[PDB]
Amino acid sequence: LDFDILTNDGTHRNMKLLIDLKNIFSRQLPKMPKEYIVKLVFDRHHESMVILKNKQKVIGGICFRQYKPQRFAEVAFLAVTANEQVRGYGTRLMNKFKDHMQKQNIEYLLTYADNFAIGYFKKQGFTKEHRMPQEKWKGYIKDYDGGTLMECYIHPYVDYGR
Amino acid sequence: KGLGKGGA
Ligand SMILES: CC(C)(COP(=O)(O)OP(=O)(O)OC[C@H]1O[C@@H](n2cnc3c(N)ncnc32)[C@H](O)[C@@H]1OP(=O)(O)O)[C@H](O)C(=O)NCCC(=O)NCCS
Repeated sequence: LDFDILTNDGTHRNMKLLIDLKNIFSRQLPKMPKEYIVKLVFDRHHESMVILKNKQKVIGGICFRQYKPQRFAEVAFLAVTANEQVRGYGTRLMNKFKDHMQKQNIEYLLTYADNFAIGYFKKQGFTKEHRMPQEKWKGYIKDYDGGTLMECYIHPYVDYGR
Repeated sequence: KGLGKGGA
């Protein structure tokens, strides 16, 4: 069981892993246009951290986009394959992600949430009330009136997972 | 992160 950053380097190996992850995303996010998931996952700005089982099988992951100069990143997609849910993987992934973000000098995590989703990120430490100056993400992260923008502060020396 | 309830 590994949580590795999956590089989109045009190799058969990584490409396959990214595709498997993309398929888990669409199967688990039915309201999301599959081609839209494809677009983001493989674009120049996004990165993915995968939950790798037996160093070959993808069972989950999180797609995100860092805004390095601004020191914040947006979570695009998060998911664990159906037959592997409710085993603590999703929470362990999020913790590995925060630790990686802390190491990447990222100060805040932002993500849009709807319905149930909101409850999930609240349990993952995200809040509706932001402490990050609005004008900081304005212009970088699209402002949708239809979704709840949530944020998680990444303190420089709090221990998240490992 | 499009979500419509469910999600186990
Ligand atoms: C978690 C996924 C993110 C991988 O996770 P695998 O709260 O925590 O009860 P890991 O129902 O087990 O859990 C952290 C806990 O929050 C639960 N839960 C999931 N969404 C929740 C929400 N919106 N509000 C409250 N609880 C929620 C988790 O399932 C899990 O169970 P527990 O609370 O008894 O431990 C999962 O189903 C998945 O792929 N879901 C669909 C995709 C999705 O909605 N992704 C995020 C939006 S892009």
